[PDB]
Amino acid sequence: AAVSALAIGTAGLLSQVPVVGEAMGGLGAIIDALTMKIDEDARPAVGSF
Amino acid sequence: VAIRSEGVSETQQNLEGVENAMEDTADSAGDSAAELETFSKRFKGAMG
Repeated sequence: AAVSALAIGTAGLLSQVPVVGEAMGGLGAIIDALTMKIDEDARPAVGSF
Repeated sequence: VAIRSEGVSETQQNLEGVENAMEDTADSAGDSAAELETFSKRFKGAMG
């Protein structure tokens, strides 16, 4: 009972938390395009030079 | 004189000997059950 409970505990959490690394990784990576567009607005200032 | 009683009164013991040896065979055969559930109820630890 207890070793199967431990086993299920580790199985349920490893199929969770580090897979759920997609949260920090995803919403971290998505900083890319939504910082990036400072470039698409950089060109308008060059147009204002 | 006790020529008859000595020969018969041992067999009444031998009877109980047969029965108690039978009980021994039954109780010892019970050893084949002793850890049986004891392994199978643990074994879902393997599957987990």
